[PDB]
Amino acid sequence: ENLYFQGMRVSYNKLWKLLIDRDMKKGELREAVGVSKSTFAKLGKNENVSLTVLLAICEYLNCDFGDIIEALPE
Amino acid sequence: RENLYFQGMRVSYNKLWKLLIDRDMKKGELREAVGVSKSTFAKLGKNENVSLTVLLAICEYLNCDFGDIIEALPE
Repeated sequence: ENLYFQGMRVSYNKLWKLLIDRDMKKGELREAVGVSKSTFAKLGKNENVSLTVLLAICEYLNCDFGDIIEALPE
Repeated sequence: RENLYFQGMRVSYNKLWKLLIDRDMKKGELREAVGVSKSTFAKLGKNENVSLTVLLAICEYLNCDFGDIIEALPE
């Protein structure tokens, strides 16, 4: 668009802590939710994915957005 | 290209409106300040998905985090 704020970035580091705190492997999450290898790699690189992917992860994990994503400074 | 096994939840932006209410901000002020397009802003009012880039811009302007503006709720 023409957004006047471009100084922050997504981080999925809370998702990985959640998995480690519940003794879940990342491959287990990918296969359970049905996320593509390509989209899953975006998570590992903190690249944007669709809210539909994030909703599916929230659904499987019984959690909410703030449990898996954080806005941090670039 | 995405065949997700879970499709039962939807985004809600109702926390965003609460935040504006708590800060005495109008929805129109938010849109102009952040520079969100009219069509994209309309998607917020309908709880339709928008890019994380738009939501990061809103977080930045409001000095808040994703959980302050979106919630995952049953369809």
